[PDB]
Amino acid sequence: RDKLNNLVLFDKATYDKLCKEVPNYKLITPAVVSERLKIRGSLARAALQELLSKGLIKLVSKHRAQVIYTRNTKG
Amino acid sequence: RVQPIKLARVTKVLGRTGSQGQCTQVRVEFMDDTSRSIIRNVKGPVREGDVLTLLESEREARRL
Amino acid sequence: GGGHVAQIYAIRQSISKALVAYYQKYVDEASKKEIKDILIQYDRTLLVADPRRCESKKFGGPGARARYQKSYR
Amino acid sequence: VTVKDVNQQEFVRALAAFLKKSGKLKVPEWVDTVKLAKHKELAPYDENWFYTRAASTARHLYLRGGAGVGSMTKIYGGRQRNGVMPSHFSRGSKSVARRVLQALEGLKMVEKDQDWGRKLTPQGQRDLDRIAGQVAAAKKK
Amino acid sequence: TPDIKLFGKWSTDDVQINDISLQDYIAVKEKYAKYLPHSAGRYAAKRFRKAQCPIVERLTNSMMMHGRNNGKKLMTVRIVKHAFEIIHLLTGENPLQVLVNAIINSGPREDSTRIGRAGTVRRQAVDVSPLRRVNQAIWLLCTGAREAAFRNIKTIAECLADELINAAKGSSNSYAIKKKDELERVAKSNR
Amino acid sequence: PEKFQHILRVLNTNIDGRRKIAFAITAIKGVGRRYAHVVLRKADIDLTKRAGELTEDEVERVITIMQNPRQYKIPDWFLNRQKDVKDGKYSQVLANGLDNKLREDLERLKKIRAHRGLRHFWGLRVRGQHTKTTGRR
RNA sequence: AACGAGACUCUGGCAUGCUAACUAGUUACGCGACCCCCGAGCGGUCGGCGUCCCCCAACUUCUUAGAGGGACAAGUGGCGUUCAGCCACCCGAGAUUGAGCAAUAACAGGUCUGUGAUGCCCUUAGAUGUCGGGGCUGCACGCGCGCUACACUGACUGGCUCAGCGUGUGCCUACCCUACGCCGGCAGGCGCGGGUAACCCGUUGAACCCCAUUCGUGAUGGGGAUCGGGGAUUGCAAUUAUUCCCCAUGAACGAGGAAUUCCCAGUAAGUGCGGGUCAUAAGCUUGCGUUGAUUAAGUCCCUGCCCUUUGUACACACCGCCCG
Repeated sequence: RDKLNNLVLFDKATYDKLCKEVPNYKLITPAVVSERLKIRGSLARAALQELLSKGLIKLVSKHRAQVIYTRNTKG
Repeated sequence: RVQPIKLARVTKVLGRTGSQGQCTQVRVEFMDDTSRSIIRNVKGPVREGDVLTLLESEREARRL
Repeated sequence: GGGHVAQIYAIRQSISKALVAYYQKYVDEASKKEIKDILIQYDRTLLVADPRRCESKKFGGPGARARYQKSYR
Repeated sequence: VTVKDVNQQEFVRALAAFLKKSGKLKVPEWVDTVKLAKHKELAPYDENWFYTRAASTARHLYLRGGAGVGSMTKIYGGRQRNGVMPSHFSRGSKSVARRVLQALEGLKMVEKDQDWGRKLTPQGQRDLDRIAGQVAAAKKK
Repeated sequence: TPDIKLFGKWSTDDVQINDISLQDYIAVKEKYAKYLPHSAGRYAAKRFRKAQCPIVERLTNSMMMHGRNNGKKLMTVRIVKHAFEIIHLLTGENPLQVLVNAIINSGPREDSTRIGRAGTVRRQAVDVSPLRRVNQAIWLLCTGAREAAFRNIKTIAECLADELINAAKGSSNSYAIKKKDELERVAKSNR
Repeated sequence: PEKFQHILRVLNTNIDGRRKIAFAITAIKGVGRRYAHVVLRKADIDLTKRAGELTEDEVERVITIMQNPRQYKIPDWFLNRQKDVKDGKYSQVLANGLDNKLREDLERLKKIRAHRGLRHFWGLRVRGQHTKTTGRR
């Protein structure tokens, strides 16, 4: 199988999906965003750096190779 | 007919069998009750004082 | 000399040996022994140099123990 | 901070930008086109990069008695993929580094050193030390 | 560093090999806490000595597999340090405890050997030594993480965390756990 | 952000839009990676994106540069056809036109009956390589 | 008792001990200067990393090469004829660092193309002894050694950044290693100047690697085949590409059946470098450092060879010699 095809540009509604979902996950990396949506991987990335805004998500290590993000900073 | 799981501790390392020479003879103090003591065959590297987890707890082998 | 990890191990050894060499001539023996104790205990070789060093490659393989390849016939 | 005090990546990052603001460095009109090394796969993603190399070199010279382009080509030179053959060194371009060396001179950061090789100038030595401080000062983190 | 000799930043004390017998070729540090999963390490000369080696490092070594990855310890150390962090985020705890648990849970208790058996060679159920139990477990988990990671976007550190966590409480989600149960199931028949 | 195109055509080739421009362009015969990378840099594009993105504007701008590279600070050495011969060009052949010139060149030295030509005609090899053991299948 | 093994020799680690060193360095001055302000100070001034000064400074620690010592399984404890030995433990380099040296006797093993070693033979002016030119490099197919690969432990761009064994001209007859300035995108071109070298190239500022980015799991950016055009280098001559570069064209290959090699610690494996070949030409061989595991710690099952006992119609010796 595993054939992966990705939405590589923002679709509004997919912008909403992002901010109204990702606070759901404890773990988020490139892959998560890719599998749970159908994000490019390239446009995963840009969503990560953006998300870290003032964060939906919080950095615990962005080793060159890997970001590793946690859920936002709730109760 | 049956099930249980048995802890046994190595008393004395006997020597090596398997024609390949890869199974080590062992003598086991029966852990839950010392008044038992039996011979079992091993896959791994074993040394005195470490512990086996016996399924069969009768049997008691020899060559092979 | 050496390379990147090689260097790290050397500098750390030099520093601990240093400190102890210093307590041996200027401070008192019990202190230096105390230090050799803590290092030697937890350790990493800090005060003693690891021997291990290259073995020479021998014709018939490009490594030391590695032997080339054979097909028979 | 001596420049030696600041980490290489931040130092170079800060100085390279400072050079960018200054607006007067000078730049083989090319720089759009150039790879920077035959070994190289693609040119530089940051087409802006001319500044970064300059900073890198200035820092590189300040450290050492005197250096010249051949050394830089090799430093920049990475491993080149022979394809069928095993990979080997290939000292990186000589035009870019040279131009970098010539341009730096214009600012006076570096000057011809005795017995060949460019050396940092006291003017440059002062300049690098100054930015080095600014970088150290920025923050902890 | 001076108070207690933590891990990258994790405490050795208070981690307990929850499994008699295994106790002790899993080497935490009944005093041995260090700092980094890298050492000069001479384990090879003796048959036993390997047990001395910190389980963490032992796991890190198994990580660097496959011809290309051989000798890349720095890479493994980096992966291991990340994995512990991911594991910690996932359940608090000591990820090192999590690591130990996965190891305790994965070693096949029982196994099978290919006894000659005359013809239609049958296989003899034999119990498995604790050194083997440890050795085998670390493979299983590493092979598990490595196998999963390869065609997926996810990183070894992540796949390792997933293999380690599922195993720590044997979810059976894990490749390793399924493998161990398979090896053991085989041991029981044969007998 | 936004959307559109998937699937855009430049000069006679269909170019997947999802794909990154530099890479996306490299479908076109004669646009290799070093090419397309330098063409785009010349052509002012935010390098950071997808061929499907961008404007009709930028596209003509890529094409215009692509078929007059010399006239844009692209050096001749970067080019596929230096030194023409028939016109003593320089050139960078593109698109359907590369297949064309390839044909020409082969014909040229087949007319002239030069051994290389002959080799191409029988469908062997023309660089000095041994023909005893390989290229057999 | 001797021969092989061993002892023997060589190489390499433990020696703030030994004797020493401007064709090796270090300390530490005297150190000013360059001199920066980097922080402090308003500044003089203090602490600060390097380069340079070189000196009627000092040293041998790193470096060097000579002599010195250390390992004898030494002590101790289990085991064993309580022996020979085996195992654990301490000091500490721990009993086994790694090679070189090879008997008795053999082989129709290989070599006449290493030999002005060589027999006989063959040839020997219309040569089988030299120049012009080609083959050796001719491609439906099989094989062996290898190389490069199959990607996100990765491919990429900027950036951290350390080495080691070795090498050179001034040559048995034509010629060296090359730092540095300039031009060129590259490839390379061009001008210099040192060096019989521990002086110079070269604190071999290597490469993996480490890292801040990009890519995003698409044979895609993994891979670099084949081909086209073109730039240059070696040579008198490269066409049958010597080679290198630049672009373009952008293959199979997405893990390998039957089989099968090799391997126990700086070892396997990744990774660059130097030497030999050499005018030019490395996918080779031949070492070297760097990064550095998994894994037996044994045994005789298969295989191979030698240990007894035993059988043998074998002895050119099982790749051998028995019935119609």
